[PDB]
Amino acid sequence: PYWLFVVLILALAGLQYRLWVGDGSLAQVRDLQKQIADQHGENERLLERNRILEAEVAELKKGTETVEERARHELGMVKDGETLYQL
Amino acid sequence: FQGALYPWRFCVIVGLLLAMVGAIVWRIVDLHVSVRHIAIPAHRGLITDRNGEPLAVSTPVTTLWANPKELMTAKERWPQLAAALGQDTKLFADRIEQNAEREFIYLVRGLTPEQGEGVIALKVPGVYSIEEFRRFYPAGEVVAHAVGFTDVDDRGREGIELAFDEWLAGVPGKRQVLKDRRGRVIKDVQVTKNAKPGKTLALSIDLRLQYLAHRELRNALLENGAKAGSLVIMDVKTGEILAMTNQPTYNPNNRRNLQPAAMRNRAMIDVFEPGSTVKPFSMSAALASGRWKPSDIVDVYPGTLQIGRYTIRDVSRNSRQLDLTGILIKSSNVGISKIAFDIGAESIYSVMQQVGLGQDTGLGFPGERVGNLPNHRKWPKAETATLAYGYGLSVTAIQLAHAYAALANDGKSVPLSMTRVDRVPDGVQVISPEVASTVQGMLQQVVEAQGGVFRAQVPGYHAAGKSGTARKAYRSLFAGFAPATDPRIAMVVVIDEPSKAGYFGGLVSAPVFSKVMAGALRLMNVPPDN
Amino acid sequence: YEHLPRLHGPQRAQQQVMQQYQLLSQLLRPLGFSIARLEMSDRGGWALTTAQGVEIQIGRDHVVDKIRRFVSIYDKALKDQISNIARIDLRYPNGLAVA
Amino acid sequence: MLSVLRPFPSPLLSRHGIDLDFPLLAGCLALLGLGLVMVTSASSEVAAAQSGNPLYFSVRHLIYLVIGLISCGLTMMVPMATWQRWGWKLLLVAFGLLVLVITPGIGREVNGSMRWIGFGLFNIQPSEIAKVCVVIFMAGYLIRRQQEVRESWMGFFKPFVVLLPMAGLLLREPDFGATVVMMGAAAAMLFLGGVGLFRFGLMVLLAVGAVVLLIQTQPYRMARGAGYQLSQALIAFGRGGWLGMGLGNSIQKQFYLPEAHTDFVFAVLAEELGIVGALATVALFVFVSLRALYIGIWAEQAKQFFSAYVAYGLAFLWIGQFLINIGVNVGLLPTKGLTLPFLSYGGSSLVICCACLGMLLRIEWERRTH
Amino acid sequence: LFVKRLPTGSFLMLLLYIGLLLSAIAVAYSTYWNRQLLNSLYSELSVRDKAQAEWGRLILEQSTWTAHSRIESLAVEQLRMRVPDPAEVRMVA
Repeated sequence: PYWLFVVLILALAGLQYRLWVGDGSLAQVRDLQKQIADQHGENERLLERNRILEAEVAELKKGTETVEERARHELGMVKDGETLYQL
Repeated sequence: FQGALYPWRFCVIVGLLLAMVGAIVWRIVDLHVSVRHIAIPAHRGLITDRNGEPLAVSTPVTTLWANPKELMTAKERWPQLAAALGQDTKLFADRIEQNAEREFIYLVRGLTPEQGEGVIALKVPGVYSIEEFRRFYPAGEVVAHAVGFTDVDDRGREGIELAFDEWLAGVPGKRQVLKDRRGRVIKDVQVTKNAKPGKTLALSIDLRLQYLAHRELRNALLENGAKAGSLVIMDVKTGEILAMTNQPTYNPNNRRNLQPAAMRNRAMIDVFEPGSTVKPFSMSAALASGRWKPSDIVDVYPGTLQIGRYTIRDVSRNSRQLDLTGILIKSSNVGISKIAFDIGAESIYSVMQQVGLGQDTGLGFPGERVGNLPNHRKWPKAETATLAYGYGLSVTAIQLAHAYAALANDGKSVPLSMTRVDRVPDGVQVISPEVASTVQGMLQQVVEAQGGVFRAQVPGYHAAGKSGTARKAYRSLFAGFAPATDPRIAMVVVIDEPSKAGYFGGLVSAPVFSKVMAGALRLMNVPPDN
Repeated sequence: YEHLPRLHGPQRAQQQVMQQYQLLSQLLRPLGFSIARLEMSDRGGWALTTAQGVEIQIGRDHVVDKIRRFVSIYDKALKDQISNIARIDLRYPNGLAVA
Repeated sequence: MLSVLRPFPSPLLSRHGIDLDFPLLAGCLALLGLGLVMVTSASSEVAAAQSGNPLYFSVRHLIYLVIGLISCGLTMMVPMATWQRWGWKLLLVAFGLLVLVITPGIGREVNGSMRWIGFGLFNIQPSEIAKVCVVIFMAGYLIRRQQEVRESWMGFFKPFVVLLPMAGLLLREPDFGATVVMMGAAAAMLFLGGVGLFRFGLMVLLAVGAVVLLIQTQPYRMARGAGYQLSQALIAFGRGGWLGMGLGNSIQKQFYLPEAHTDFVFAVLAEELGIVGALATVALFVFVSLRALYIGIWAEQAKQFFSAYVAYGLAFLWIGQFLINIGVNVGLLPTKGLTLPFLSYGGSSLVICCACLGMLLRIEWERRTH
Repeated sequence: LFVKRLPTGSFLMLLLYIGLLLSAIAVAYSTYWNRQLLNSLYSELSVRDKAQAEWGRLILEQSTWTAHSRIESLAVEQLRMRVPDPAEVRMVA
């Protein structure tokens, strides 16, 4: 008998609530793990993109390939002989 | 307590224990009922055009961090730091004294990393330095008005950076540190909430189209000697804005002592009377309801009508009678006024409202104003002569461009949007498709015919449009859409009074229209139709 | 050794350029050109040279659909008169340059 | 070695099933579980710094808890006549363990005291075995007083033949809290044991004088700006509120309490579970102490006086320890070096506390059935 | 004198208390794990913001080297580029 059963049931329900849902739960642990994985993937993508842009800047400091590519892409120009095909 | 050999002693002991426990309880609940949170700033979102070119990046800068409590222990070092910081010693001293009780103040904001660290290393009177983010606009002057600046706090202040301030300025985080009485962070322990970085924003502007439009408008302003100008390029199908330029444009990152006109967005605050450019909508409404045949002849002679104290005069009155196509070609006003007389002006107001004239724009820009479209239960002759004619109706450049795009979309009024629209919105069919097609072909003819508009012909593309002039001092307006059988881009050109050129739209704005729209269609890969 | 197509590119992108070569060969075999070389500047530009001497230039990003646009343009418009063609540029949003 | 145990009959292996005192067992089990939970919560960060395993102290405390429950069962097997006849040997072994602690060759050094023995994996603190042995010997002396010469002057100093040297040697290494708890247990046992008021006052005043005399020239080891912790622990009670911030969500334990799992467990408990949690724990401690006193009252009713005095001694050990530790965490007292009976992490403290609980349950059973 | 008896639901109460202890230990360890994961995510976001700061610096450095005016001038004057005429360009489909 005793009210200890009621007290233990209430405490167990409250602690299971705080354990499975809410702040500091296992659900938030899974969230944060998913966020860690997503942010790590984003970090790899960003650190590759930064290297690519750094190399592009370095070639800009001495080369003309980037200028040619940008002129072809944005401005739509074309070298001698032309014969531009569009669709 | 009765069972003990000495109940008195047990009672005394229990009472003493309860008294001590009562003292403990009193000190716990009756008396009781460092570590500080510091925010983690969030990386501002990147603004990019519809293709991928960045328009607003968050480059880093090194900002010197000042703790006044440390400077009051090294006051003797104040002149030495002030010499490198480029301020008077008295100014530094009085600023610190005014900020005596404060825990954190700023010395400078945008000092470069390679010299701010040198400044904080050469002199060390407890001064710190942080590498914070500040807005940089690689496009710069071209998109200055569409992509507005941010203040020194790095929040929106004008343009799309305050229109989309919530979307870009991510939610900052919080964390707990060991800060003593002086304020030095002993250790970093726990982050109670991580900072949410800003979400990258993609605009509808085509930076190639924006560059071309800005260059053409700059040439128009320089050779034509006009005071100001505007030019909005739109995609009819998706209803978005492909370009927006205002030649008085400023530099959004080097904002040292900029006049307002330089920072004014002359496409959504500068309102004007559309004049002749609004006639196609009025006559389309006449076609829709009044059963007015496009080939019908209207007696425009003598080209001057008297209505009380109001008089309507045409630019040319040599033609005795003109059809609707002749009315638009000659920019006749008496004919369209008589047509509006023969029809209901309530339908005129409805058709002008449903296309977005002076009602509102979905842009929601901070620096934005709406036009005035008068509404009345009854329409007198003077009111409809000032309403169907753009002589009392006020609209902005963006509203006129949106209306012309809707007219070019076979009457499908697509809502305005600056963000890159991925799927075509349904919109609303303001104009019946056959009436819209007739008006599109007629606006093709007016710029094709030998009338007052011939310079607007796009080389290789059989363009369309109408030229009009405001009087509040003349303002040159020209809106139109280039592709005939399948319009793809509709745009408006607005420029203020030209000092060394005629104020007629077909002479001072039609060449600009043709020049920018030729490249605009070339980079949009639309097949020619001429 | 010389018969095999030589692979060029950044030191740490040597694995990526191999997969790109596999994809390009798979998407280019029906068109008749045989890959002789493939170079990558660290920028991300892709240079393709065939056995017949004609060269294809592809910029960074959107290679997967730029190559498909090249396939379409060649196989329905450019499939004839390839002898004079010695330089092909794909660095356009949708267009193609022939030389 | 198991001949001293009596599995039949016993509070668990009785013919009537299991017949121990449920209120005391429930209170002590609630305290033990709350102690395990609070040790885990407060010791997460503390153990993370020392070893890579966050559950270092929590797993050690769980192992000590299982060992303590086993020890409680073993003690509840043990009859009280064996304690009565073994008191002298227990006193001698407590003396020996404490002296061996004093020796630097086997005792391990701490920041401000040497009150442990290595024993490899598991530590032993004889400062609590000494308290229990003093309680048992004092009960034996109290029952012998009623049978030997009345008010004999030779028997007046008999407690101080043991209480004074043990107090002095427990002060030898800095353990003032344990000495005060042991002396409080002895003095209160005697007050409840029938010692005359004038005689008891003389004993207590001479004991206090002897202790304040012996507190001098006792450094940590001989032959065979610290207020920030308390200041930031007092903040925990205020910031916990009437309803606490929950398990593990404590804050002061992460910066200002490296002893959040040993000494300041009550501050962490009152911050995580709030002022209502602190009041509930205080009520639990008071109920368990008063139950251990009423068990002695009942054993006194059944004319089993040694059991009555042993229960008084154990109840007063618990009273002194928990009162001093709480009044130090709440700031009333300055004696830093003490741990809570059940909630604190202490290894040998938990085993000895469970043995005391078993002894009290044995007293309760024996006062009913033989 | 007499004998006592444990409550009828002794085993059920013991199981409930064991479950309560396990739940409380799990709550404490879950809160600690969440705080550790918050610290790890802060480190990851700091790395991301460092990478984005470097990218912004690289973009600012490229901006002086890349602009419509400069690119057009280099294409025309140096690379001898030309804008194709609408008639010159052969369009497909």
